[PDB]
Amino acid sequence: EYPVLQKILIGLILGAIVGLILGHYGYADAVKTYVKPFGDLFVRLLKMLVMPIVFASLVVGAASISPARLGRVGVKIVVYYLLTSAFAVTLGIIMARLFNPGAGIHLAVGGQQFQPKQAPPLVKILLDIVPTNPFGALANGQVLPTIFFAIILGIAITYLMNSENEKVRKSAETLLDAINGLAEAMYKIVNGVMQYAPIGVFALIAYVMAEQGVKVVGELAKVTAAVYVGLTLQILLVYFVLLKIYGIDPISFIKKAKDAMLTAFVTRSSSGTLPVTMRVAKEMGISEGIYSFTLPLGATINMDGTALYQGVCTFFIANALGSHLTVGQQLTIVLTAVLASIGTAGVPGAGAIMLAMVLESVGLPLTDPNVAAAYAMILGIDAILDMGCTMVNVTGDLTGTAIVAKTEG
Amino acid sequence: EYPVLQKILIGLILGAIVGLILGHYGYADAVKTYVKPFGDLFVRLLKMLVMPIVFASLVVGAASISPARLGRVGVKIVVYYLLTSAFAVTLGIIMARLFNPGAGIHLAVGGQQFQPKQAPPLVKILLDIVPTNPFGALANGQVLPTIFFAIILGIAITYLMNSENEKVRKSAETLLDAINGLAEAMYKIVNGVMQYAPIGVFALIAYVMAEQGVKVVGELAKVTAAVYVGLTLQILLVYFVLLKIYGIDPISFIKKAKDAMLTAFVTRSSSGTLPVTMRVAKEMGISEGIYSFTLPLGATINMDGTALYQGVCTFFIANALGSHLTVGQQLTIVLTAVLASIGTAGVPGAGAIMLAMVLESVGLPLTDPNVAAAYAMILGIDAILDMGCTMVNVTGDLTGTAIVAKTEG
Amino acid sequence: EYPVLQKILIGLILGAIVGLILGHYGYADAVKTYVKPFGDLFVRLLKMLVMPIVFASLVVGAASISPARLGRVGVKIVVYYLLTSAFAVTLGIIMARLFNPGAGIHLAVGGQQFQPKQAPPLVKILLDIVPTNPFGALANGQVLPTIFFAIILGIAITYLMNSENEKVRKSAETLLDAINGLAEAMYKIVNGVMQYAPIGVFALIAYVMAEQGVKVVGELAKVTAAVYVGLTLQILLVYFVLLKIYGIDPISFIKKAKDAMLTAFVTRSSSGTLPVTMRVAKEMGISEGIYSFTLPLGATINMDGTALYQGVCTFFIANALGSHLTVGQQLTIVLTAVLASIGTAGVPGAGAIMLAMVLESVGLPLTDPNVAAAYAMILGIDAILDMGCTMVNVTGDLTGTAIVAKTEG
Ligand SMILES: N[C@@H](CSCc1ccccc1)C(=O)O
Ligand SMILES: N[C@@H](CSCc1ccccc1)C(=O)O
Ligand SMILES: N[C@@H](CSCc1ccccc1)C(=O)O
Ligand code: NA
Ligand code: NA
Ligand code: NA
Repeated sequence: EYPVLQKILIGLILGAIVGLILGHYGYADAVKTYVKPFGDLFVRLLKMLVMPIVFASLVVGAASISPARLGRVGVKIVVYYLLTSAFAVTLGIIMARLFNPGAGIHLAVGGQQFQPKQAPPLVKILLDIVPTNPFGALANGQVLPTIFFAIILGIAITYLMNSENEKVRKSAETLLDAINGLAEAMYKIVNGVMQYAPIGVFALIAYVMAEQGVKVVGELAKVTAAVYVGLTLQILLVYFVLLKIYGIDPISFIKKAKDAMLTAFVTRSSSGTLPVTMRVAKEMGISEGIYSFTLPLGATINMDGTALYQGVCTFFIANALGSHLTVGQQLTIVLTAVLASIGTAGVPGAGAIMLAMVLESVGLPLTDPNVAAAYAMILGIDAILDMGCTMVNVTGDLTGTAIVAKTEG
Repeated sequence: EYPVLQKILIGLILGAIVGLILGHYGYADAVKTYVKPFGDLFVRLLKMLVMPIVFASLVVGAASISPARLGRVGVKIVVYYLLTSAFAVTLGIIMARLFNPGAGIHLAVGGQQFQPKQAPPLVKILLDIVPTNPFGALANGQVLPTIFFAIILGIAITYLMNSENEKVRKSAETLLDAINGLAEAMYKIVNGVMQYAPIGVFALIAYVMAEQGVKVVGELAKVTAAVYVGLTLQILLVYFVLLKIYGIDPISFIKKAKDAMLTAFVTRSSSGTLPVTMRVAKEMGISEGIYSFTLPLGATINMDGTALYQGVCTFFIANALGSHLTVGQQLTIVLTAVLASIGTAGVPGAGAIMLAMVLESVGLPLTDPNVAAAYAMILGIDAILDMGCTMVNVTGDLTGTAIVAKTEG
Repeated sequence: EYPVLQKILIGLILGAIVGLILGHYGYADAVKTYVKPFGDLFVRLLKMLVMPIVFASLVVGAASISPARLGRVGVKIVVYYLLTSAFAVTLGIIMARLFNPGAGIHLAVGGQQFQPKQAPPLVKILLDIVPTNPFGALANGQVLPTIFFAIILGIAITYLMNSENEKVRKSAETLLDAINGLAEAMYKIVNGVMQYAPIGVFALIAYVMAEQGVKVVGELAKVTAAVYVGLTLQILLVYFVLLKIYGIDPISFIKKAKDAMLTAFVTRSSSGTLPVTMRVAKEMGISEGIYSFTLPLGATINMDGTALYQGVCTFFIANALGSHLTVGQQLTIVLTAVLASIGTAGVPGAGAIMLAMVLESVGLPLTDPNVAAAYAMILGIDAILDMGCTMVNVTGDLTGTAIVAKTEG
């Protein structure tokens, strides 16, 4: 059987070459059916775990840690997430100034038309974290509402345990252990699903490179390069540096987190790969009281690779119109991109409405057929970028978790 | 830190004055945002508990009590609920004959138009208590279906325990304890949410008295007086008298239930305040077998304060047209106001579709522009009335719970 | 109190004669209200159990059995289900050639019109078995997705138990027992609901006989005869013969499965009676490892009696038009009848969309006003056919579950 680490990489390199070739020879649709369904199963199976593994592991990751200690972990990780997202958009702007994406290109106007979905009022996202029905939250996604109830129950159960009454102490344990039993069961399934990863990894990027890899060449190549080299440069300058400054090996970090990074790459789903993102943190050594809180929160808020795309997409649309953004305007993109990660938060369709308000704040509405036709070209290679963006998105989740685990013991 | 009981009453009085004054100066919209956001947080936090706390505490509240003893409690609490709801509408009419709401007022017709929602066939309400999917019921509200499944599981789990097999006895106990563990954990969160109450109590009635307290003067003053003095008169005549007649202290009842009475007043939700209503019952001394059944059922059926509003609203609309109701018609309001509590039961939009069939069964349809304009004015102070009605609504819920617990031991 | 087996049979016979007579004297509607509601309660009480009993007992059925053993069970019971479904459509045709349903009958055209609902692509049925949200699946029917997560959790919990750490071993046990606690409790409730069976059985076929029993005479009689004599001839030739050949007493098999046969008959719902169909398997001796997996799957795929209806329905329609089907065509009905069982699988409205695609494949589309007018007559006795078809539908579910358990220990 062997790997694990290597067998995944075989299907990733084999799938890309069998993707690019089979798709360039006309048969892109022959890859949509037949090939992709296998990759979907892998995505589904990993999603299958995302709800129980988050809920069960955080209820025990709150009995684990002191309530004041969990509040400190939260204050640090949120500060980490905001600054790392601010660096990605700053690096995205500066990468889109090294590479010119669509500098001498006048776009054909009148293609696909887009409508920007309304951003829900900031108050009603912050309030909607507190779930009216904890069962409800669980029953249908709702990652952030489930987080709130797991911690609240986890703090209550830790209180209920060390009560003087021992008839109530047995109730508090049996519940806690069973919930840990579910958690433990999920991590055990992760490994099982991970054995299927090579086939899914093969099929997923066999589809992406076939259906979208043919369109990579051209003026769209200068976009993909400015995104990828930007993603490459952020790992080596903002992660590898922050890991070193906090006394943890960068080389040993990528080795252990390679499972949670490749799945994130091929799946393009931050929460989708969250069981693997969590299992990698447990084998890293981090205590449940930290990673069962930080990683699911980071799956929603720490969109590092996305903000790096949102910098080089704002500049792509700008150059295609022939309007170059001034010194004071480049900082105003940085502001709203970070505030878009909170202005969306729990709300579904983030990566689309998040960019809608980013393009709007600098003065480039998505409703304008001039902008909409140019943004349509970006979408023609969106899954090529999404792979890289999602990989960097969860790298920062794990990098922050490890740094908060270091500022602990 | 102190109170609890006093600190909440600080936010209540200070919120009412800062509400009435800030709203009268035009800035009712400035209270709608900023201030109210902190009131909702409190409501959502309470409602967060309502589902697990109702399910978990009723499973162990059926493990507690004998299967014939629980059905006896049922037959007693139901006969209590119907007579107190019948006393509320009888008092609502008699207060609406002492006070005259809109006796010399001809209304401006053509304002807001209303359409009454259809009341589901009685058969398909009664049958709908037996839920088809217990996880379904839990997952989305459904207080009454959850009651049925909890008692059916609680009676089975109690049968399962004292079986001759000590492999199946351990199974029954682990489940019963873990469920109790959830229940005991929820009551523990109740106390924590209760610490935030003074900020919520403040913000909720600071909003209501700002946005709706300015319109309390006028002919609408005679309605609010006939509602409130009716509510005060029902507490002192129907609750206090029934508390005395069954041998339990009236004053000490108010002292221990004031927490579940103030939250009911500011939230204006019967189920919304059910975690506090239950916690006040356990601290009172009532067995889990009774209050885990009666209080959630009372949060649905026993709408005492509401039937008292439904009494003086039927009379407000009748006076605003000039049509005075007869000696044979006043009894027909009493009938359908009570049979409206069952004709809605589980169905959402109760307090509105209930009044719809009440007004219709005396000869005043809500479709008629003449009636519709007059009801529109009543809606102008609907929250002001909702505060008082909900308070009495949960009071009757507690009062019944105590009387049945006395006819026990 | 007595029966159980007899008191059901008292209501079944009594309900038939009181139905047929009460219906033939006009008052069919008077049976629809009044009488049916009681029979619906019975159906609802059973369906109440179907979700917990399926999940909870299957997790402790995957902990019961070896992971390879279960795969073998699956591979056998699936091959069983296919060969029995194929026999029923073969027997349907062979009974529909013995009886001539609608041979000399020309239909009046222009009546009810039918549109056939689309069959979901086979890929997105198979893939939709792996549930994205386990809580979701539970929360809203989803028998098959639940089956998959229940076996995956049961294999994970069994691995987790005999792990070399005794802090993780207690976690896996407490959960497994609590889940079993739930399973056990459900089986207990099944006994309680079964005490209400005579009232339900009586009311349910009191309705069906009154509102459809009168229309059984005429050319529609020859249809009901060819179906029922078909159903009888399939039990006495493919079950009794397939039981005998596997060393299991047929007469004693019917004795023990009678309670899960007479509920299936009056409910008309395969999943509806699954709590009884499971308890009857438990009392039969069969290991939870097998029946908690084979019976829920059988309630979905193994629709023997149905495919015996689809046999004599594809012939009633063909006879009413005058077009007679050739030797090779009769086989093409058989093929797509069996394939339709997987073509629908999880999807609701199966028994309809299944038939729709069965008719289309031989050359008689349901859209055709000729066909539609003839099929509108068959529907006139569709509950009278459904009763018998549902019986043979679960009889084949147990028969298979017995044969598989015989190929074991
Ligand atoms: N599914 C992504 C969300 S953001 C990725 C992205 C990149 C480029 C364009 C659009 C969206 C994730 O889970 O990270
Ligand atoms: N929220 C209320 C429902 S009934 C109160 C009421 C008062 C005035 C007008 C309409 C309705 C409760 O939970 O009691
Ligand atoms: N309720 C059935 C579905 S198939 C029975 C049937 C017979 C004749 C016509 C249509 C349908 C069951 O669950 O077995
Ligand atoms: Na992320
Ligand atoms: Na109430
Ligand atoms: Na079946």
